[PDB]
Amino acid sequence: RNKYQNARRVLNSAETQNLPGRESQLQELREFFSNHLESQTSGSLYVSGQPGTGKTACLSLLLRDPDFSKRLQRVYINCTSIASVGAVYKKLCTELQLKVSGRTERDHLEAIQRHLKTAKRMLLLVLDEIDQLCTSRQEVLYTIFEWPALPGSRILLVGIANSLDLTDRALMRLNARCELKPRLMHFPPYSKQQIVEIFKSRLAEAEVLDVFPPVTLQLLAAKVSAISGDVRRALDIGRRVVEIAEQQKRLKPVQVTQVAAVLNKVYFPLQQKLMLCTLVLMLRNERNKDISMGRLHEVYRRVCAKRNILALDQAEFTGTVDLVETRGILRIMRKKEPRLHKVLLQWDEEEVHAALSDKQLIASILSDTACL
Amino acid sequence: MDPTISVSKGCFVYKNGATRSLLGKEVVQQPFYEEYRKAWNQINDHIADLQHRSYA
Amino acid sequence: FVPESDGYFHSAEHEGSINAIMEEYRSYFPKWMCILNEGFNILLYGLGSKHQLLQSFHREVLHKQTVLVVNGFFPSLTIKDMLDSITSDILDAGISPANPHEAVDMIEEEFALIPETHLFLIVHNLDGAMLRNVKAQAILSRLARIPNIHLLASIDHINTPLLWDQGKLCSFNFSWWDCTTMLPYTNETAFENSALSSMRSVFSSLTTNSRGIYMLIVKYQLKNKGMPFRDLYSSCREAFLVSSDLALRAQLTEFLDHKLVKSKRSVDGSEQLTIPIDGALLQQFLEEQE
Amino acid sequence: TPSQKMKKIRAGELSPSMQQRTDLPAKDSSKSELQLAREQLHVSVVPKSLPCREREFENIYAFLEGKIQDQCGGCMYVSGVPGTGKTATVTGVIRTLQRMAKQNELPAFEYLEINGMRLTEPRQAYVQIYKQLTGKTVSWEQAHALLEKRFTTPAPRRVTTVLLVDELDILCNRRQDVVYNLLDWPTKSAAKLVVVTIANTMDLPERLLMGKVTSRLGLTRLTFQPYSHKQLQEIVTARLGGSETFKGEAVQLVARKVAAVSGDARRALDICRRATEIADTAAVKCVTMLHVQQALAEMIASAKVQAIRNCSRMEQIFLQAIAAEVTRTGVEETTFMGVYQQVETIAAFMGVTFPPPGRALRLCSKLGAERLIISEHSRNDLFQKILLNVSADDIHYALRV
DNA sequence: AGATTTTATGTTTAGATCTTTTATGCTTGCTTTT
DNA sequence: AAAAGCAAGCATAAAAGATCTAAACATAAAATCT
Ligand SMILES: Nc1ncnc2c1ncn2[C@@H]1O[C@H](COP(=O)(O)OP(=O)(O)OP(=O)(O)O)[C@@H](O)[C@H]1O
Ligand SMILES: Nc1ncnc2c1ncn2[C@@H]1O[C@H](COP(=O)(O)OP(=O)(O)OP(=O)(O)O)[C@@H](O)[C@H]1O
Ligand SMILES: [Mg+2]
Ligand SMILES: [Mg+2]
Repeated sequence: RNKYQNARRVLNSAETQNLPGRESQLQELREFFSNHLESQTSGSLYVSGQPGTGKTACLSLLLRDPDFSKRLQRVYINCTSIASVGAVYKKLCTELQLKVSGRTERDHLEAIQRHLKTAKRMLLLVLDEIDQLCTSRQEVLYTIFEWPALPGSRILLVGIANSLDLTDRALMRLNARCELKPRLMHFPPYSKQQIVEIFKSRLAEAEVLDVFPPVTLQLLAAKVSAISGDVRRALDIGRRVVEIAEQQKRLKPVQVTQVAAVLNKVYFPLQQKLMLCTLVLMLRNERNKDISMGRLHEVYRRVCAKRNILALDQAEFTGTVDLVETRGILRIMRKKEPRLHKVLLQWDEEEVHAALSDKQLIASILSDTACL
Repeated sequence: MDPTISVSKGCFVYKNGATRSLLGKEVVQQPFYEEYRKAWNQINDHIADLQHRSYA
Repeated sequence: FVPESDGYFHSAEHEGSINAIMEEYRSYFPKWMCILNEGFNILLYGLGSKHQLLQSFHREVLHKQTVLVVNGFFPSLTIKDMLDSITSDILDAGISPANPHEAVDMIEEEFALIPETHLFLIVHNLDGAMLRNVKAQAILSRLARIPNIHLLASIDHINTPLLWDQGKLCSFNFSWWDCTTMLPYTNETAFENSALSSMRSVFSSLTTNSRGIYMLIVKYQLKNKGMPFRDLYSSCREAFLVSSDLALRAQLTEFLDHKLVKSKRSVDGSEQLTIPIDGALLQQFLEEQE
Repeated sequence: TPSQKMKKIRAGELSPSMQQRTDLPAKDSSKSELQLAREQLHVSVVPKSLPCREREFENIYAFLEGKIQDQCGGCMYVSGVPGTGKTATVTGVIRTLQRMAKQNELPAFEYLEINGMRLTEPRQAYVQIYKQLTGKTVSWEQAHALLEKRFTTPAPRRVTTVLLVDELDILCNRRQDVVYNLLDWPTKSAAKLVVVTIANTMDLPERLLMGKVTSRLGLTRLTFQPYSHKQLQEIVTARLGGSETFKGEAVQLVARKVAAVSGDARRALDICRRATEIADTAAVKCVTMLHVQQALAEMIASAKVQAIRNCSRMEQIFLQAIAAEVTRTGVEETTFMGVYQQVETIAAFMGVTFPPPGRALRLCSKLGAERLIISEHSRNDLFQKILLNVSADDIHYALRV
């Protein structure tokens, strides 16, 4: 309906046609595909980078080009979708409609090699999320990357991954032969101005540019590009600003107060309070931070006795510490017996004191050295 | 490099009709192969006979 | 070679010469065919690589016989892979049984059923990276015992016959042959079995807050000539480089993945964060970041 | 033949019926007022409108109504400690949206739901989501392929589909393929999926999900805080209606002693039912405060001092000597040999003889089966290690006072 | 309208993995007899 | 003074111990041959 719901729809975070931030990367990928088409030679490639930087958007944009539709046979395989690491050849056969004698992965591999030896068109095999193909012996990944070096094969394959060094660390054996190792392409995380240009593209495709003044866009991109640089979190906070402003106001451009509030937002039971205070006391008073559940409960019972309030039994105390564990304040390393489980504090005490919000009690527990 | 040198496989079948006397006829019909096979069969059978008669 | 124990108790023209050596070893081949016909197996024990020599024997002489080449210098081959290769491709008998000696019993039965179907077996580096256990050598000796199967093999390691006892060395009916080519070990050492620049290349890909966290560890390391985790946590919360503890643990997990930082736990439970690079190069790196 | 039954089950053509009672259920008018409170206080009776969860209702309702009307799809992650009204609020929002779509005030939408603890395997969710669509039971590979054919391919008129996913941490595993598929399907434009994920831990996407899975899960999130002293009283007094069968101080004591422990609402609705059952056997018709005190002492039980007082005299000598060896050697883990020597000392003091060590191992095995102590298998006698599971002061409190 | 491989599927057990923890061993740094 | 000898210290690694997973094995649905 209105501009708020229009901007909330258009921020989308789905597939797109225009990619303002990735232009030199698209030109480099087009030059790679074009020179390996004109030379009619095979060529492996490994694109990588942090999640949300837009690798799959670039390759989905380049698998819809009409001229590459004329010149080469596109195949896109998402490697999470296969049932197993060795099953991917079978999926590749279904992407090529190859006839197979069937029901073993070896004959599917021989059918793929027999297709590659006498293919009429160049093959572009994009294997999205190739980190799922890594195992231990890694027969499948080496068998896939050995295909460009096969005699007469015309495959040129692209492997998308989040790891900067998956190619070297996971495929050291391809370094020995320079014809085999993939050309590497990083996708750097988005800068501040690139996120501003992505926002100014998405809000001008629907002409809802006016709901975001430039100052608050340059606050939002300055936070997101400094934290992580993925455009998914940027579009998520940009959608969340409008869907909070719609809930709050019911054209008003969003002010810096709303984006600052959602950015500072994004970026107790009494027995749980007594447990956290006794854990802070035992961690402060003692050099040995190997605290067991029983060693903590024996101090917690004395603290509850000196406070003249009833203490929980060990069977309920274990569930209390497990409920405190869900907040992230603690981490319990499990052992053979419930008494032997090791509590480990994961907040500093300056955060625990501000989280408990009962300073008159923590001043009493932390001054109670004699109950340890 | 060589097709036998692969990054993935470790064993390389070169099957030629195996289902489920290496020398040609020039060597087997040579007299020296005949006398060698005769002397070897005689010596091996005599040694096997001695081993059986000692174990009996 | 008669070594003295006191060393333990006190502890161009070359191409033509190598081609003449290779032509002599190529001239040896019919004698190897007769020796393999008599039941002996061939073993080569020269200095240099013998890959091209056994490939020439497979190419020029065994051009029509059934042949299973086995690359023993492969880091990742298994004896199950070789027994599965014989059982599935030579005999069409399907997958071999999971016990390898049961697979050798099956191969002995199926090869007893077919006389004059000889299987040549070429093993470059019988002392291979995954064949150095006693069990794989027992499987190879039980396979070489078969009258149908003939075996050629290469040897490179000096300590190879320590795993051949007299039973294996009797099953391996070896005819030793000094095939000393002088070729370099290219293919045998090409595999996986045998830095400030990389730190800059991974530092370029990091975001601004990760650059600030690593610069904090670099400043503490150059200031102290491994930092406890609590000082890095308080410095990041003061510099607003992190939202909470768990994001800092995720950043240090990424640094452990990219090997910029080694984590050494203390007896007190605190986590120490060493940077595994000498301090002169670290001071040059800090000067590079300014 | 059984195969026709299994084929009619896997095709969904026979509904799984359960056997009905021979006798009719009793009429509502024969019930006592205390029985009426006992059945209104059952945890299974969800109220039509939940007290003290209005803000979270507006949050989930605004998110789901915007995702349905915009026809875009997306994802949400709600989280909180158990019993805090998560799944009841999400199903209440979805029932309100279905009541609104029935009257054509909203676009219509499908409502799939799964739960991660009803699945034996993480991949079996593919079997179940398809079972909420077609109703056929198929293998997980064919179900995953048919779900990808449904979601990746634009097929107008596609309707919006809301996939509630309870118990998200069980679906994880090491590969995290299932949760990656469930969070990756909304990102495609062809699928109008709006997946909501319920879980307990606040920090789950950062603690155990992968970085791309956390990036797909997004930054829209909601946390259900534990019920306080007052909200637990409002819940129980809403469940009781206008009835005065509960004293107000009794509900106040139930809420005050339940909110101090966990903030679970099921604990309050169970303690009030036990208080009603306690008041029923006293032949009173009002749940006075001492019935609540008895039900609280029963359901927050601490019966280990009773176990040490109920032990046989040689087991009490054993429980004294284990704590004596812990005080003597300092370390908390004692071998059976020094425990037996302290046993002989204490038995020489008290004047009774002690059983020989082959019977003392039977005493140690009984205390280790009762979990008063932790102890090893008895095959390594005299060198087995004996942790004390009960606290050392509880033994003196049992055997003195 | 009934028997036979054929194939797709589920279970189980052996092996890969994560993690803690413990130890001999590889090297160091003095240390001390000939 | 030279080179063999005892505490010290981090480190690969070795047990282990739970734990999760991949492939081998038993088994059921089903086209296929009669
Ligand atoms: N340069 C860009 N301009 C506009 N939108 C973009 C750009 N890059 C990415 N996006 C948006 O971000 C969304 C996610 O990008 P994409 O899925 O390609 O990242 P990714 O690297 O594949 O993530 P992951 O590594 O987790 O798979 C896309 O749907 C797209 O709409
Ligand atoms: N605010 C409330 N008002 C009334 N009843 C409530 C409220 N919160 C919880 N309950 C009761 O307690 C029960 C809680 O069930 P619910 O499914 O909400 O728990 P949950 O938070 O999903 O638990 P888990 O996280 O363990 O799945 C409901 O059946 C409901 O009857
Ligand atoms: Mg992607
Ligand atoms: Mg629930």
